[PDB]
Amino acid sequence: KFPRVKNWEVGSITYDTLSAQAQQDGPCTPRRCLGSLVFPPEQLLSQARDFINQYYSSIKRSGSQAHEQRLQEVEAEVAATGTYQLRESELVFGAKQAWRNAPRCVGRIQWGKLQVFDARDCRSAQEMFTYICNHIKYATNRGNLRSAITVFPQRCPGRGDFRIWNSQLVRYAGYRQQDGSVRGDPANVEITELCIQHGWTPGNGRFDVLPLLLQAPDEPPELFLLPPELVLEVPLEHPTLEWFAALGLRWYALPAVSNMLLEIGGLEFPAAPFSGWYMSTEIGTRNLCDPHRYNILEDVAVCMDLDTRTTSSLWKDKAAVEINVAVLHSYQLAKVTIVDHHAATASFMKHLENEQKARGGCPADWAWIVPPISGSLTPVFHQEMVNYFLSPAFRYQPDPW
Amino acid sequence: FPRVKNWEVGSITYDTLSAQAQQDGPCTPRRCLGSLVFPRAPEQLLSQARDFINQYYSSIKRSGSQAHEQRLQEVEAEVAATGTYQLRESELVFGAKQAWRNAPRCVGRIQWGKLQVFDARDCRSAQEMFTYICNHIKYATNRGNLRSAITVFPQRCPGRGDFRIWNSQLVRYAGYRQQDGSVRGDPANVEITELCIQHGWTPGNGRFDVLPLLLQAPDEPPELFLLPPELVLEVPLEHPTLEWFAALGLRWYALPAVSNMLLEIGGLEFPAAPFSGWYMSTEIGTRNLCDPHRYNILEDVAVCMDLDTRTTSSLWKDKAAVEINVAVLHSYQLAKVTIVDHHAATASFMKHLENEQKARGGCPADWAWIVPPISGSLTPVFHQEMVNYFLSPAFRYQPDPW
Ligand code: HEM
Ligand code: HEM
Ligand SMILES: Cc1cc(N)nc2cc(-c3ccc(CCN)cc3O)c(F)cc12
Ligand SMILES: Cc1cc(N)nc2cc(-c3ccc(CCN)cc3O)c(F)cc12
Ligand SMILES: C[C@H](O)[C@H](O)[C@H]1CNc2nc(N)[nH]c(=O)c2N1
Ligand SMILES: C[C@H](O)[C@H](O)[C@H]1CNc2nc(N)[nH]c(=O)c2N1
Ligand SMILES: [Ca+2]
Ligand SMILES: [Ca+2]
Ligand SMILES: [Cl-]
Ligand SMILES: [Cl-]
Ligand SMILES: [Gd]
Ligand SMILES: [Gd]
Ligand SMILES: [Zn+2]
Repeated sequence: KFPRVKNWEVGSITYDTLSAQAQQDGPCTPRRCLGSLVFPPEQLLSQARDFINQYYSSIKRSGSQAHEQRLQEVEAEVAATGTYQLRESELVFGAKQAWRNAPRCVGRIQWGKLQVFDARDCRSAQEMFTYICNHIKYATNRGNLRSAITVFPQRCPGRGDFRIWNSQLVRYAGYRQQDGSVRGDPANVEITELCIQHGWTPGNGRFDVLPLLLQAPDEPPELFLLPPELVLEVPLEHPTLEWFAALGLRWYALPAVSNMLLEIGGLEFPAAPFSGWYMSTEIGTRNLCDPHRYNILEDVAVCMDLDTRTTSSLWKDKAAVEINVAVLHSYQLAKVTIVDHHAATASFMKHLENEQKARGGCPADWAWIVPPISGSLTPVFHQEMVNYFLSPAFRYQPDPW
Repeated sequence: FPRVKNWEVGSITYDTLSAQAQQDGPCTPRRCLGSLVFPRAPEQLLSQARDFINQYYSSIKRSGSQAHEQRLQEVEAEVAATGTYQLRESELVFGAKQAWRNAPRCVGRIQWGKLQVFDARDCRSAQEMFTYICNHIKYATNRGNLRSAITVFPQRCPGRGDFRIWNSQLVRYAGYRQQDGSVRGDPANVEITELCIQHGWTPGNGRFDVLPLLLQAPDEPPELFLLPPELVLEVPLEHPTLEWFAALGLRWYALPAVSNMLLEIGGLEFPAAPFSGWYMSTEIGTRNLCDPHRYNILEDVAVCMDLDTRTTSSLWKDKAAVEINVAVLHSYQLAKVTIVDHHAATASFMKHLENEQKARGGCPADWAWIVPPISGSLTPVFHQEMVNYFLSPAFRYQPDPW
């Protein structure tokens, strides 16, 4: 009943006893595995009680006095209001745990260090924008990036919700044409029409930072331009390919995801943007080389005078590696925090071992932990993993529209 | 049925075939174990046999025909009289092809219909086994124009031991456990190398010494057979532009011929049925040569390439691994030995998935094994959602026979 988990590079064995605690059901059954799929009243009180028990056991003071006082508080709250309020220390612990529980996050070795910005007193899109801009400024920190989450008001009955319509705080525009192609980021094609629809006058470059479409409960979403000096970008150059700079490639410093829902003890925060720093393959391999993203790999290969006529020259691989080199060099040159996939996966291995001792296991999504280049060159490739859903958790959620 | 999305193009399919999944995998709604390497009698044999016969008669578009009905009754009567049954020759060929077609971890299944099936079911000694295997190797190697083949030795049956090939592949390099705890040759083959010596093989000391075969006939200890060196086609490894690469003295063999899996067809089990195709270059270049627990040559190549191995952010590992994969492809193409790079192999697997969606409404595919070990998202299978499940006929892992 406790899955055996082996590391095939070292031969070491552990058992995931944490998987027993799995809150919610994943997509898999004994008949078929769907691990590779991207998107796989008194209920409130059972989850709330679960979380409080978690919390007090984690500070060692469960069973004891403040524990029961807190439980009867939440009981009375929900009886009075239909919902309840997290203590600020519970929100902090809940945000950290939700990060610590994220199976697809390779950066979780950092989970203890997270700046939680309590925006639960937020009203209006204009205040959200101020919280968000403060977040961006704090997290960017002139390039020495610091992990942060800003928690906007929870969903409540009868009332609408705070939503950030943008998937991330920094998103480059994607424009179609009557030639069908996209200029800019094909991923953001949709939020770009939405920004234009809502009044944004579009740029026409490959790296036009989008406005933020912030939405207050029931209110239409309001367009907000981000101060250029707030949005730190890194122009991309290569240490030895001097023509690489001239490709005009750039990316932004701050990976700040703003469309996921934070769930803590049955409470749901549909707006809680969090940010860390980038792993270099996210930019250099996925964002710039995905066929359905900037898809620049053949451009770079042409500039390297590679033989793109045959797959077997591995021109795709050589071009991809040099784009990742350019990303690493360019971020380092700009003194912007970045981590390469070897360092990050080596740290995740440490995280796995710490979590094995800390709580008997760690939910990890192998397909997402293994980097998108040089998979088996990293130690996570040889690490068996168990994927399960613990709470508190970050969850995907429907789009607001 | 599970909806399955390709994220490169946006296309959506539903895997209705998974609904027919026989045997259970290791996952539950509680927890996914899809990344685990080894996750794992009259009337159940009959449901397995009838389902197989039904598959055979569908494959030739004669379902519900009198030949179909008659064969089912024929199998029924033999199981009732004997507790087992015998495949017809045509069913064995079809069943071996189906087991390949059903292998979720095989990215090379575009080829599944082109399989030479050698019927060795009348084999009776380890010596005849060896002769069948040499024929297999000769046929499949085909002096470097590789041909997919399977030789099927006699099925398991009550009251008689199994035929087994102890080696995990027909061609393996010796792995000599140094007393330091280190290994000279291939660390993956330390156990089988020790069994070879203990069974009378006089070892070598090189890093690419072809192992002898340990062949087990029913109720008989394994017998040692040396492969004729001219049967074992090998490729010296050189790089197209890194001339010092040749000096590393690296080689690999032409023929990937796995010999330790169990073939299951219609509830019958064939514990010895070695099968072979041709290599995808990342198996040699990335896993076999660069796995830290295999030949582990990555640092040495990167040092020789003059890369800064003191910091990971130079991506020296990725650069050295790519050139090693280049060397493998260049060297096999030079030697005129079939090989496919991971880009061609994965593009062809995408075609396979499309063929199989039309043909059977789905395809069992193990994403972690289908995505190549380097450059994963540069290949289209990275962006393809996949459903992993177990169909029969099937190739299955089985215990080591010692
Ligand atoms: C500190 C440096 C961090 C690094 C290097 C890092 C790295 C990564 C990477 C590479 C991914 C895969 C994303 C993709 O492929 O698009 C990911 C996902 C994720 N990260 Fe981290 N991350 C960091 C910080 C954080 C923080 C601060 C949080 C939350 C407070 C967090 C929560 C998550 C979650 C929930 C996911 C998965 C979301 C999903 O299911 O799609 N991470 N991270
Ligand atoms: C013809 C060219 C072929 C290519 C390029 C190819 C490719 C591959 C690759 C790259 C793997 C993963 C191997 C590993 O990571 O160690 C694999 C696994 C596998 N292949 Fe193929 N293959 C071919 C032919 C065949 C044939 C002819 C058969 C059977 C008749 C077959 C059956 C299998 C099976 C059963 C597995 C998975 C075994 C396991 O569960 O570990 N393949 N193949
Ligand atoms: C905190 C954090 C840090 C980082 N360095 N990277 C991150 C990437 C994602 C992420 C972005 C988009 C998607 C869906 C589109 N592929 C899934 C994600 O996990 C994320 F949420 C959070 C990230
Ligand atoms: C027919 C075939 C062709 C090929 N080109 N490659 C193949 C690789 C494996 C294979 C080999 C070893 C292991 C376990 C050791 N990692 C698992 C496998 O799937 C296999 F069975 C069959 C293969
Ligand atoms: C189909 C497949 O699940 C999809 O391409 C996944 C694979 N692994 C991933 N891994 C990471 N880190 N990020 C991703 O977006 C994905 N996408
Ligand atoms: C732990 C993990 O499942 C293991 O390393 C797997 C991952 N994917 C693989 N994929 C292939 N094709 N071959 C392998 O040996 C492996 N190893
Ligand atoms: Ca037009
Ligand atoms: Ca008969
Ligand atoms: Cl990103
Ligand atoms: Cl191999
Ligand atoms: Gd030029
Ligand atoms: Gd040279
Ligand atoms: Zn699963």
